[PDB]
Parts: sequence; C-alpha cells; structure tokens
Amino acid sequence: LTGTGVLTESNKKFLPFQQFGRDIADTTDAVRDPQTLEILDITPCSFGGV
Amino acid sequence: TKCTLKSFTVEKGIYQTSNFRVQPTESIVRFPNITNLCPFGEVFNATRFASVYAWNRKRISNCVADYSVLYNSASFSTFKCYGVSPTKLNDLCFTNVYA
Amino acid sequence: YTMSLGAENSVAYSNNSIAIPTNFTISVTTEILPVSMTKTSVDCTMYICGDSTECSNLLLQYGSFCTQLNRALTGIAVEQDKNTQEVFAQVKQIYKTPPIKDFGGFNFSQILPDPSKPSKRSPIEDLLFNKVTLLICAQKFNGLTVLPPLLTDEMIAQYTSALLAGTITSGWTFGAGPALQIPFPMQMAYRFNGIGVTQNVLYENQKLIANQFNSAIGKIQDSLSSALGKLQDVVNQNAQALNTLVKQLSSNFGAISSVLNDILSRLDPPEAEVQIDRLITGRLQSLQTYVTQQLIRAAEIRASANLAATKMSECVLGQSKRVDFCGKGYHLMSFPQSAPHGVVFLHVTYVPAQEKNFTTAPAICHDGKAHFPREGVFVSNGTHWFVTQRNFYEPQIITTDNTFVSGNCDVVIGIVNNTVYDP
Amino acid sequence: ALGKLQDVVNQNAQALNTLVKQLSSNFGAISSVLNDILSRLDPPEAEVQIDRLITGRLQSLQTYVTQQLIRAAEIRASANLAATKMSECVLGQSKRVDFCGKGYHLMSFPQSAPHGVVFLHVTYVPAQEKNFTTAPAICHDGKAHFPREGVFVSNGTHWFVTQRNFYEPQIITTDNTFVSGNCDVVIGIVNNTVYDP
Amino acid sequence: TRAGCLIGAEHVNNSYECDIPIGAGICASYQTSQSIIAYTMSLGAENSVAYSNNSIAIPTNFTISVTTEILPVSMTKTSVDCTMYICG
Repeated sequence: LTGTGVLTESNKKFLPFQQFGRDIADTTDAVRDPQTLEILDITPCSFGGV
Repeated sequence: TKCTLKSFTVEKGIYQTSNFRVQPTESIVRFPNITNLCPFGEVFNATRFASVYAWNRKRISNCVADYSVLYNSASFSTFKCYGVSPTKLNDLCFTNVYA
Repeated sequence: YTMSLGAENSVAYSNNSIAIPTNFTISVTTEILPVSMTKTSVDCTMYICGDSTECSNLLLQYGSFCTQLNRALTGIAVEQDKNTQEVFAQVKQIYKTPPIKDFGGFNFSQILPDPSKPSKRSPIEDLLFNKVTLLICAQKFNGLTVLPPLLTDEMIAQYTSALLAGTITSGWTFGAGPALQIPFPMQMAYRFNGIGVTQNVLYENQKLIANQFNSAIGKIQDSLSSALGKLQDVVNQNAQALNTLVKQLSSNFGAISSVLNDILSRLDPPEAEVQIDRLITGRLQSLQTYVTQQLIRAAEIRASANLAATKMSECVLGQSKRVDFCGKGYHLMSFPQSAPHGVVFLHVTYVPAQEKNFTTAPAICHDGKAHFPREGVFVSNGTHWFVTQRNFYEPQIITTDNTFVSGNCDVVIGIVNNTVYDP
Repeated sequence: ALGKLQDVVNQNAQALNTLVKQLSSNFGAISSVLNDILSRLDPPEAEVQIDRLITGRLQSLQTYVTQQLIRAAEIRASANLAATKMSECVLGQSKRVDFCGKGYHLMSFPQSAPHGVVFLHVTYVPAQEKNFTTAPAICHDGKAHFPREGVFVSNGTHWFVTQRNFYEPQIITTDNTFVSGNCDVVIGIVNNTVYDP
Repeated sequence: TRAGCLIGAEHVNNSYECDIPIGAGICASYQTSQSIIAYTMSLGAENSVAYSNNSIAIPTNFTISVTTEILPVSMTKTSVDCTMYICG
C-alpha cells in the first residue's frame, strides 16, 4: 500500500490480530509497522487553500 | 490570476488559484524480510505430475517470492497474468499463494 | 384519528350587532427566518484525484466542468455574503442606547446587549445562540473547506443593537432620514395612532401596557429557554449534503477499488485508464448533484433572506399596516435579534382581548338630517346612544363635531331617532 | 453603475462561451472532431468514441440547462419584484418603508433598460433639526387635552402644537385638540392655558 | 487571522469602508508610499441619539431626493438544437 502523508506518534493501541486502520472516508489514518510493531498516525501534509 | 481567469486586465476582487502543497522527497518502504526462499524448481520441474481432475495443491507462504529464476530455466509457452501487472509483483505483497 | 381544524364556533351575527373590545393585550410573538448558511467551497483536484498525476492529466478534458463548479460555489458564497449584508445593514449609522434607562415604565433590559458579558449580545441572543448546535479536519483533508463569513457575530450583533437603539430612540424616523429623538410613550402612542386607537387610551393606562410588554418579553424569555427548527434544518441539510459527499468516495462505481493509490499499486495504466475514468465519471456526477442541490438550497435561502430584509425594512424601520406580515394582530413595532445563520424578529402586536355585545345604527336622525360618524361607530347600552371608536368602548355623547350630516333620513334602511347634544 | 444589468449578460454570454469551449474536449476519446473520428475509423469500432463524445456533450448540455433554469428562476423572482414595485411605487403611493426608496415615498418613474427596468424613486427626506421640550398632554383647568394629529412642542416660553414631519408653530386651541378625562392620569402633563377664541 | 494567513498586506489600527472583502470582518484596500492595507471594517458613524423623557426633534426644512434602483427583468432568449450541437 503506497500513500503520502506525515507519520506521527499515536496513543491508540491496536489488536494483536489487527494490522490496518481506516476512517469515514476510507483513507488509511493508522498503520502497523511489520518489525517495530508500533502504531503510527498518518496525517496528510496537504492542508491549505490559496 | 491572469492564467486562472483567462484575461490580461484583471478587475479587483477575490480569485482562487491552486493550493499550497508539499512535495515529498524520500520514500520509506516497510516489508518483513524472510531468509527462506519459495519453492520453484521442483514446482515448475518435477519428476511426475498428476491428472487434471486430481490436480495437485501446494501452499506457498513464509518465504520471499521471485520470478527471475523462471526466465533462465526453460522457455515457457504462455505467461498470462490477469488482474495484476506481471512487472508489479515485487511492488506488492503476496497473500495466500496457491499452486 | 381524523384531524381536527380547531375550535368550532359560530359568530352571533345580526343586522344591528357590534362587538367593541373593552380591554386588550399586548403580545409579542417571534418569527424565525434563515438569512445565510455555511459557505463551503469544493476543489476538484483533492476531491476527485487527490495527489495523483495521471488523474490531473485525465481531468483536463473535464476541466471546464471544474471551472464551472468553482464558479458556482464562489457565486453561492458571495450570494450569502450579499444576503447577510442586505439583511443586517439597513442603516449606515450605528446608534447607541443612552445610559439613562427611564423609558416610561418600559423595561428594555433583555433585548439590549449586556456590557458585563464578554460577548456583546443580549440574553435572548445568548440563549438563542446556545440552542443551535453547530470531523472538521477529516473533511478538510478530503478537499472540503468552509469559508468564514464576512460579517462576524459581533458585527451582526452590533448592527442589531444599532437597529434596536434606533427603534427605541427614534422608531421610524431613522429608517426614513436622520434620527429624530422621541420619547417612547409618545412613540408607542404613535404606533397606536397608526392603527386607529387614539393616544389618550395609551396615556390613561401606560403602566398596564408597560407591565404587559415586560411580562410578554418575560414569557418569550421563559418560552425560548425551555423551537429554532427554521435555522436547524438548514444546517442539518448542509451538513447532511457534506456527509453525503464524504460517503461518496467509497463507491467503486463499477471499478475494482475506490482508492486511486490502491488502483495504481496493482494495475498498469493501459489496463487502469478505463477504471480511473469510470471513477472520474462517478465522482464528477456526485459533485454535479451536490452543486445542483446547493444551488436549489441557495435559491431558497436567497428568497428567505429577501423576505427577511423586507420584514426588517417594513416591521423594524416602520409600522406596517399589512395584516399578518409583522405578527398576528395589529402591529406596533418589531425588534430584530441576531441568530446563527439567520434572523429572529420579536413582533409586538396590539391584540384586543375582551368584547361586549352592542346594538348599533349606521346613522341617527336628529331633525330630519342623517348624522354619520367621522371616525367611529354608534353603539347603545340599551337606553342611551353613544359614539365610540372601533377598538375601545369610550362612551362619548353625540355632539355635532363628532358626526357629519349627509342628506335626509329616509334614504337609509337602518336609522334611529336620537338627539344630538349640539352644545 | 448598472452592474445588475451587466452581470446577467456576462453570466449568460460566458455560459454560452462555456458551451462553445465544451465542444473542444475529448471526454476520453481519441479526438474531439466527429469528422476526424469518422475519417480515421470504420463504424463497427467507432461507436464507443461517438457514444463517449455524446455522453460528454450531453452532460455539458444538461449542466447548461440546469444553470439556465436556476438563473431563470432568479430573474423571474427579481422581475416579479420589479412588477410589484411598478404596480405599487409608480401606480399609487406606497407607505411601505424602504420599498420605494430611502425616505417617505412620494412617486417613482420607471425607465426602459436593456433587459431590465430602472426606477427613479422620489422620496421625502426631512432635513435639519431643532430640539423641543415636549409633553404628551396639556391641562387647562382640570381637563386633559390631547392633540388630534400633531405633537405639542415648546420653544421655552410658550407651548405650541405642530405636526410631526414639519415645524409650523400653531397656537393650541380647543379646535385642534380633544378632551379625554382629568389631568391626574397621565404621568407627563403640563399646565398650559388655551386662548379659546 | 481567522480568515487565514495574509502576506503582502500591512495591518493598520484604523477602520475604513470595506473595499475588497476577505473574511472574518476584514477587508483590504489600496490607498494607505501606497501599498495594500488590511483592516477590520467600520460599520458607520459612532454616535448616540440625545434621548430624554421630554425631548423631541421636529424637522424645519426638507430635501426632496431622487434615488435610483436598478432591477433586471429579462435575459437573452437562447435555443439549442442537439443535431447541430452534439452532431453535425
């Protein structure tokens, strides 16, 4: 799965059988690392209007 | 403003142009690594195969998949992959490989 | 049940029967009108494509569509800015309440703004803003931005307090020229005089009208704090349209996935152009449906804002003789209040309460000469014949400057013989 | 200026320019010209190209019909306002406040306009101010007198009656006032004589 | 500010009439040597009416003022044919 955004730290732990995270507009906003096993939040760097 | 309004004499007011976006520079690629290799030699070249009604079933997991060894062993007749690019197998992750 | 249509009563009509009111009520009624709504703007690139390059390449043959939709949302946003500026600017001059609060018994304390509050609103505006309850960054990451309104709530409350200070100190002269000061019992007596009630009716029971007005403002205060569905359904429809746009991204539309990066992860663009173009067609159809719904809603709120500006200019800046336009009853004055994305009026209406049954005659006969009343009605209490006005029973004797003569008496089918005093 | 007549013609002409520029798009086809498509293809494989151009041009045409109907509703609402404003401001004198100009309305003149109408409202606007010490009633000898159609003012020495929109000082008589009750029922009242000629 | 991050404009403490509307009670203009200024808008003249229990204002002169008001009535009557538009 390829995506763009800013990887920040999180405090919402997942489950040991869960890997994936999704929200109200089916974007990946929380992810599991395969080696560190740490929860990471995806925030896009695309915020603004000119 | 002249580009997005398509005139050269712009009247005063509020106009919208393209937004401020940030270009990424690096890419971080997260796969788990496996020392073991998937079976291809005795799969694509065995000493005896079965019939079509009693087809042989094989499960392939917990190994690193690679299709580079099939291009130098023997000349295949057909190589057809439907639903996915054959050059984009290494860019994805395999899930439930069955033979 | 089969629904009922109210009370079922007959008016006891005769050819010589008149119901004159004796006592009355002063009832303030409320009316809720939307003025504007939330100014949202949708850009096509983040909504349809996001951060994809071949999507922006393939959208250039639908580019004048997106120029049209950006044109439509910017026109909607400047239309609601024009709507709020048209409703809450009837004066070019900001008027203030004098610090002396002697208004002839009238208590103007809970519609004028309170300086002790950190905000500059009245308590009815405070508990009216608190009733309407207005996910943000999750919508804004998709490309769904909301523009802030031009006039802030402090500015709308300042315009409202300027109109209120003009209505209390001047009344209707500030809506038709410079503000001429006039004391409020004579202003409210002039609002009686615009109906047909004479001024001495107010000047004899001024404390009763002041207590009825203060108790009626208190009843509006207790009624509103215990609804505002004219303002709530507009925010509900707009938020439901934005959530409909949010759940119009997970639709596959006949493609293998609803995520463009998920499509690019598994397909080459020779076998991906038809599915990504199918997703362009589906998402552009969704956005076209949203723009059509928002334009119909903008036309409805524009018609309601034209009605609100008309009601402000005709009920706030003057006394309207249009029946059931500024309340339910004979209209005296109205007080605007600020509202979240709307306006709330407080229409103070003269409503008669009591009534008595009176024997009448359209003309009397004194000396073979029919005397018709100038501005009243002939009534009787059984033995004596009196002239009164059309909204209160004031026993006035028949005197020759209260009536006017017209011809002889045997031309009117209903006429009585009663002596004018002729002083 | 005359921007309310110019923006309608600008919106309509630029919408027609949008319909002209929508013919140049491909909408997912090999070319935007039907002559070029029929020149480079046989009919048994050009139906998807012609059908895709029909779908794109049809969607642009229904978009034009939608904005034209919504603008037709807007111009119909503004023209119903214009017809009501002619029938009430010009025919007749309107007592509606800020409906036929700024001030007390006297009369209006319409003028012909390109795809519109321009009214010339003639409004009474009062000017200048003098402060007066006023009272809602006067007391002569125990009878409370109330003005018929004007207001009581005073220059400081004598009490006069005047109308509320123009200042003409008149001597308070018993002809232009009316009696109602005794004097001790009105909170603001003054003891001022009537000449009674 | 609340409308957003504005660059290329000088904030002033004064308040003027709104010229180019920005958002959240802020408008921009050109006349301040001369550069784009940003300001919180004014709403009109800051004054109070001299109210009293017994003070009235009666006009002595008047101005007959003729104002204009412009309303659209019609638009262009366009017709579209599909056989000449989509086809040819």
